[PDB]
Amino acid sequence: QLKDNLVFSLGVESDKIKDLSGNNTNLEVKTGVQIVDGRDSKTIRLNSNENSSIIVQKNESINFSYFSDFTISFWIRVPRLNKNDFIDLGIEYDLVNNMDNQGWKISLKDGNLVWRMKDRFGKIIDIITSLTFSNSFIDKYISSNIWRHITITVNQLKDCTLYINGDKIDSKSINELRGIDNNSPIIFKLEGNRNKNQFIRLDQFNIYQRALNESEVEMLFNSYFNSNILRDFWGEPLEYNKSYYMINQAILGGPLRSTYKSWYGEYYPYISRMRTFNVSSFILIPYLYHKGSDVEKVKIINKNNVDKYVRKNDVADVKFENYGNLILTLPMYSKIKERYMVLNEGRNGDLKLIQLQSNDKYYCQIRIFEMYRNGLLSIADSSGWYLYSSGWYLDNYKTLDLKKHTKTNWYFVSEDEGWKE
Repeated sequence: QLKDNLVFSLGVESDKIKDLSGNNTNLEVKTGVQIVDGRDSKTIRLNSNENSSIIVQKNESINFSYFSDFTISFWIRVPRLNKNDFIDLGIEYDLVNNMDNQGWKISLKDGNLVWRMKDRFGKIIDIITSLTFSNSFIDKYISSNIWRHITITVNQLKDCTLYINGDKIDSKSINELRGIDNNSPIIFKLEGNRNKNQFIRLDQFNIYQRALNESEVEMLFNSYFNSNILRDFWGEPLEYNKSYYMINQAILGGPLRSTYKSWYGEYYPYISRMRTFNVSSFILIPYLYHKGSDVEKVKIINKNNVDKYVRKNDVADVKFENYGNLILTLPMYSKIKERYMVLNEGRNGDLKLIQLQSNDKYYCQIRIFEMYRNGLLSIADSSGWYLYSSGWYLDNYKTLDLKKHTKTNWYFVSEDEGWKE
């Protein structure tokens, strides 16, 4: 029932950009704006050209007057920090702007997000997130090419609070601030960036006529993961029959490879040592695609699929595309009794893709069902790490330490324009 206070919601419906709130707010979408594939059907894409903007005239409901609390929320996907972005080092640039002499704006700066309010006396309050790639890449860093949910709550006279993925990040006292209302439109547009390769994907940009509390923001975030679909690394629905790189959470830059062990009759998949590149001397980025290497591409296959989407608890095979006809399985127990996985034409047991955490996680776990070697797919403990079915992790899942939890989480990654290497 957060819908009760929703006065504006920018998204795509039936091939068109609209206000989805029902309020029928008047938008001007210029011809440079695109509609692309998103985290939940289609999303807006803004490019670095003059025709790529959306202008929204404000009305009474969309009001930032001194006597009105409000919340702004949105899904954003910002390309992973790259060398082209360094031309904008230390320079804030606009994404969403309702600033004339006074007002508010949402900006990007040094891979981070800026919220700024300025009142009619020139009083300024901003939140500048201070995330670093090394420490926050996976869960919160903005310039990651991963879908992030942003919430900003404004209780005028009290505080301004910023959230990523339903978690409070920062807050400021705004008791000193007076009015930020103005008569200018809200402009959705990249403005001020010298890196003209920059582009942003933006979805469910919502304005609410109340300041949501911390519990309400968590609930809002959770409401975007109400289905049983699994997710890819970027936060988009996981699909069948789609080429992926498969990655273990414990070694993000470790490429999935395979090796024929002549002794046995078997090909063994393994995670190789972490590969990284430098964007600067101070920032190491993991390779995900490993172009110009023997990295194993995979597809998730299920002849009983109902649509293209992978759902929690589906039984499915992981097919190794390099080989054409081999799947991830265990070897015949009589031959090899150990829990190491091999690549075999012969299906030996069942794989189930599951989510033992919450629906919002962009990884999954993989449950092996086999007569003698039931377990969760993990990496064994180096040069590389073999895949194996862990009975111990399965039976003790709820109590596992962080490292073991990490080794049982799997990501699927597809190439995207917003992640270049």
